[PDB]
Amino acid sequence: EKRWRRLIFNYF
Repeated sequence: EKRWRRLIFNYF
């Protein structure tokens, strides 16, 4: 994952 979920939440 690599905190990917956070990158998606921040991106949007």
